[PDB]
Amino acid sequence: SKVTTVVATPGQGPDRPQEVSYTDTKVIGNGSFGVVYQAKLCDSGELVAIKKVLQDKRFKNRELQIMRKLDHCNIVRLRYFFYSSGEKKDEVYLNLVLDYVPETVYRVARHYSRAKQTLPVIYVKLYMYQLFRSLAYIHSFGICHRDIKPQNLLLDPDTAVLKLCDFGSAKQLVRGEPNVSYICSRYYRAPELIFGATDYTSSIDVWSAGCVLAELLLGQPIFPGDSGVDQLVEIIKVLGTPTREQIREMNPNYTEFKFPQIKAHPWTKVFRPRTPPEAIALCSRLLEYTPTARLTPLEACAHSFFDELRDPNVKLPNGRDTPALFNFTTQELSSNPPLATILIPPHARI
Amino acid sequence: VEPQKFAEELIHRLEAVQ
Ligand SMILES: CC(C)NC1=N/C(=C\c2ccc3c(c2)OCO3)C(=O)N1C
Repeated sequence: SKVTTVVATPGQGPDRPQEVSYTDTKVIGNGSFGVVYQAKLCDSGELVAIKKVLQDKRFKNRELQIMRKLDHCNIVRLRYFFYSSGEKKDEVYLNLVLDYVPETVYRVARHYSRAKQTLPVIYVKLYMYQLFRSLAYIHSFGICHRDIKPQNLLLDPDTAVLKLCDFGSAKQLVRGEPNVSYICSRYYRAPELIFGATDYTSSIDVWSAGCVLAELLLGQPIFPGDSGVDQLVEIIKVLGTPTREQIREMNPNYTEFKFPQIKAHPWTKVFRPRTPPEAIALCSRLLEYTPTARLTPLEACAHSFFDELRDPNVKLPNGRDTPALFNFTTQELSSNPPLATILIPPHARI
Repeated sequence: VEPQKFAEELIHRLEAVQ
């Protein structure tokens, strides 16, 4: 093959650009955002993913500035970054060198779906836990991902480690400042987002995680629909018609419309009878009309549904040990520090 | 008149699944 060399800037470093060489360049992803390459470093021989996007250069890249602030085991790490050309000459391309992660949660869940099987609860516990852990991290910086979906949840089948990716729709939410409501991926949109609310918080990610948890248990998306109304009908068909104050919490502009009152469908009749009650309990406190009523990511990690993960004798179905789930930092626990009593087992701290 | 139009479509859909 051929070896390419560029002067790339360390993402989490003190801004000291260095030489970086790589080979085995091939495309593993194409989209309207740009192109994603796979590559092997000439130095360590490690595989990386290269997200190549366009840049207006007149203004700073929001995705880059967020990634440079992130260092977490459950968020894909920014190795380096550099600028180059590509298709459509006379423009500057931004290259994000990221940790290469083989699979995604979606593709894995899709396997059991077409195999007519059910994703084992232990994986539902593992994947969801690491997700909230990632959510708890970025929320402490006031950074909202806004595009939480199974496709953006990368997996390493061997170590069973989850790494959140695609911060292209991410934004640091400032209190009392307007926000785009046409954000987020459908099926996983919060009800306030569908109502056009621009005063939404980071709890929209919690709603999305709730959709993911439900989809993993159900084998299919819980709120399908092309349009916003379509999705909202599906939500109402489960949670029931939202009350006036619940509507106020989401978007006050829809407070006085008198929608037909539909009875809520029991959570137990929603999932298969094989479903553990704890999973159902976690889901009900996740999918709430009122944003403030929804659990915080850090609070979700301490749910009883994840008690099996805090067992000393827990093991992966392939024999290997579970990933680091208890290495919480202080910034990570900034939301609610007394939760460490539950989140960190006695056999972990000692 | 965005919320007015949106609400009507929703009410219409909800009256049908009632
Ligand atoms: C699914 C693709 C084409 N979209 C995508 N990949 C991204 C990053 C990535 C990160 C690690 C990877 C990887 C891709 O492919 C394998 O490992 C990203 O931000 N977007 C929007």
